Amino acid sequence: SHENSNSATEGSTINYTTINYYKDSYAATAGKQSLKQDPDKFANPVKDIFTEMAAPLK
Amino acid sequence: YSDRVAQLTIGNSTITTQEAANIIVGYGEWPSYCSDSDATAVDKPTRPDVSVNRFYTLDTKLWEKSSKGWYWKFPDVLTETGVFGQNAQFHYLYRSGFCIHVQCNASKFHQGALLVAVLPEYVIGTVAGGTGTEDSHPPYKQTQPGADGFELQHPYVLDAGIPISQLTVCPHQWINLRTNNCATIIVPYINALPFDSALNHCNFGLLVVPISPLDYDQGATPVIPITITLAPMCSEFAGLRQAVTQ
Repeated sequence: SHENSNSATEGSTINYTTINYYKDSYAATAGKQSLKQDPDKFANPVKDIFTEMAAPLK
Repeated sequence: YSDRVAQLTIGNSTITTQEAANIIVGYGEWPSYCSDSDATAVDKPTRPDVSVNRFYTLDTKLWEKSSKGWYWKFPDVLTETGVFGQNAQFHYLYRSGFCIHVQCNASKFHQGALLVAVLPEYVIGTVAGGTGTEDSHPPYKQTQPGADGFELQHPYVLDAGIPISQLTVCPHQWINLRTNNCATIIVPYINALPFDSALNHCNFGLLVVPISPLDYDQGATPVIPITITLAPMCSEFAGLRQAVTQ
């Protein structure tokens, strides 16, 4: 069953590629990370989005 | 989509407006660069694009309750302004159309209507000694006022024997305080020549004149300013020389 899967980030969307020597995967390096962003989650959490070109209030 | 909300982006300039009338395209004809069949000069012209093709804020008159109206002569308005005027000085030949955005806003309890008009070859005449027996001519400061512009001697007659009663022939746009707060006129290069001096000749004249007087009660704002903004389109310059002025 490979090695232990006890990293804090286990089962997340993020795809890490890390280096480890011990059986417990939480002792591994921070490693290389996958670059994904989602600005709209915080910058545009409106219900009905209007276009850039559009007048928001009409 | 709406008709009165507009935005004008040219170069690094941007004008927004929420209470406007539709844009007038001059003589139903978009400004364009000069063809190789209309041109006659053999020089390869400079088309500086962004640096000179952009909005310029050159004047702001105060519309008082009893004003005769003002005018400006193009393109003498920019000759000392920006990097447009620099090209217009170092060169002999010039070609461009403009995007004039006259703007004036008040409350909903104000009233009055301006008349923005673009009259090509606006030649100015003088009061002939009051009696008519003097062939006097206007000074340089009247025919080529430039930045600050000039106040009309008489507004009825357009200082040329012609009546303002029929000025809405040439491309115009009203600024009626109860509906719009800005006018926008896009003119092409209007001339019988592919190029001209830009210093000696003035392609047209902007006539900002009120017909229905500004009025307001004893409210909290009596200072209502009209502001003139313009932007050269498809600018071309040829015949390079030393820097020459008025």
